[PDB]
Amino acid sequence: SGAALACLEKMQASGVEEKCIHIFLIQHALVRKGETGYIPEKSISPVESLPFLQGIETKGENTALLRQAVVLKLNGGLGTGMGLNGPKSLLQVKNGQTFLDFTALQLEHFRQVRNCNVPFMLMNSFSTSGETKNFLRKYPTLYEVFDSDIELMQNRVPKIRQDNFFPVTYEADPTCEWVPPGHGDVYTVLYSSGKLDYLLGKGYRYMFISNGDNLGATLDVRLLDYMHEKQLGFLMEVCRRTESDKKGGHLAYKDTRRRFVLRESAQCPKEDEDSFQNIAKHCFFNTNNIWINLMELKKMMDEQLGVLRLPVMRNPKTVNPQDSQSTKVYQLEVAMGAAISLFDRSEAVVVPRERFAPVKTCSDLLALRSDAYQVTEDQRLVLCEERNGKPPAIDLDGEHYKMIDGFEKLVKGGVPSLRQCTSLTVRGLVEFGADVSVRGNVVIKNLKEEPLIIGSGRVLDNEVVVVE
Ligand SMILES: O=c1ccn([C@@H]2O[C@H](COP(=O)(O)OP(=O)(O)O[C@H]3O[C@H](CO)[C@@H](O)[C@H](O)[C@H]3O)[C@@H](O)[C@H]2O)c(=O)[nH]1
Repeated sequence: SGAALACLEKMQASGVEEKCIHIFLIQHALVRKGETGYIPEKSISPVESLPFLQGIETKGENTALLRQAVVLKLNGGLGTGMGLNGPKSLLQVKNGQTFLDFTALQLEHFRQVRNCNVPFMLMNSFSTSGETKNFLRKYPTLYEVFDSDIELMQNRVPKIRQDNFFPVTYEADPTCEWVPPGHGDVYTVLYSSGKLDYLLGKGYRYMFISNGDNLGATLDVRLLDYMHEKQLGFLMEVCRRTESDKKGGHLAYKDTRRRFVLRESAQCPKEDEDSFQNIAKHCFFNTNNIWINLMELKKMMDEQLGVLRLPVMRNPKTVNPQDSQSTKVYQLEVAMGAAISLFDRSEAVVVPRERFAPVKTCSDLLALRSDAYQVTEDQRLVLCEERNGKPPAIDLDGEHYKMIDGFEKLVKGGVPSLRQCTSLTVRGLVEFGADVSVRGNVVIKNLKEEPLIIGSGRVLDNEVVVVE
C-alpha cells in the first residue's frame, strides 16, 4: 500500500512513537478495505441489569490501596464539535474558573484533606500541551513538575483522505493534517513512554481516569476497595442514562459466552440512531470514569507485544472541520472504554449521577454554567438536588449554537437560571438577558431574522415562545 507507506513516512518525519505507527497501519489496512467501525443494532443485545455502588461498597477504607492509586485526567481532545482548536478544559465554567481550575483545586483539596500526595497526570496532545502548560503557571505546585511528573503526551496520527487513504495535505494550516488518535491511546502511551514502568516501580498499582470535561469525577476509595477485592483489571463507572445523554457510549452485550461491548457515537450507523438514542433500551451510559489495575495492564501489554486490539472507529470529517467544502477525511480513533472486554476481569457498576457532569456540547456547557450545577466543598460540580438526578434536557439549534461563537450570542447578556428546568429547546437566533428564570418545559422559537431578546428578569414557566 502506497497510502500506508505515505502515512508511515509522514509519521516517522514528525517523531511519532513506533508502536503507534504500527497500530495505526493495522487500522489503515482495515479501513482501506472498507471497514466502517460500525456496531449495528442487530449485532448486540441490551444490558438489562448491573450492580449498583450502594450494594457493592462497604464501610471502612483500605488506605494501603489509596497509597497505590494515581490520577489521570484526559486533556488531549481538540473540541472540534464545539468549534475549538485546542483544550476545552481552558473554557470558563463558573466564577472565572475554567475546567482546569476545578481539576487543580479538586486535587489540592484531595491531597490536603487526606494528607496524601496522590500522583496526578494530564494526558495532553500536540493541540493542548502548550496552552495547558502556560495556564498552569497559576498553579506552581503543578507547573514546577509539569514536564517531569504531570504531562503524559499522547500520539498523533494523520487524517487520511476518504478517497485514496493518503495522509491529507492542508497548506493553509498544516496543523489540520493531524489528530490525536482517541483517549483509547492512553494504554500504549503509558506503556511506550515508560510512565507505566516508572509508576509500577514506585509501587503504584491503580489508576483512576476521567474526562477533562467531567468535574463530577471522584476517586472513591470504597470502589477502589471493591475492585481490588474482586481482583478486577478494569472497572467502568456507568450512570442510568437520561434524556441529556446523546453523545458518548452505551454498554451492550455480544455473544458462545456474553462479553461487554461499548458502542460509541462514531460506531453507530446512521440507520441505527433511533435505537442508539433509546435511553430505555440502552440505559447504561459510560461516564468514562475508569479504574485500571496497572500491573494487569503491564501484563497484557507485554503479552500482546504493545498492541491492544481496541476496535478502530472510522470517523468521517472534513480536514478543516469549520469548512464543509474542504477535503473529506477519516479520523481513525480508539476509546479507552473499549478495553472493558480486553482485560481478564472487568466490570461495570452503576454510580450516582453526581459523579458525571459531562460537557460534550455547548448545550451541556450552558447547563454547567447555569445554577443547575453547583460547586461542592470538595470542589466538584454536581447537578442540583431539585433536578432529582435528571439534568435539564437542552436542545440548542444546530445551525446557531453548535459552535462556541454562536453559543456566545445566546448567553452574552446572561446565563439563565435552569435549576427548575426539565427541558429547554431553542430554535433560530435568540439572546438571553439577565436573571432570566427557566422553569418546567420551555420552548423558544425565533422565525424572524432579528435576534429575539429575552428581557432581563423574564420568567419562562412551562411556556412556548414563538416569534414570527
Ligand atoms: O485523542 C483524544 C481524544 C479525546 N481526549 C479527551 O478525552 C475526554 C473525552 O473525550 P470526548 O470527545 O469529550 O468524549 P467521547 O470520547 O465522545 O465520549 C467519552 O465520554 C463519554 C462520557 O461523557 C462516554 O459516554 C464515552 O463512552 C467516552 O468514550 C476529553 O477530556 C477529551 O479532551 C483525549 O485526551 N485524547
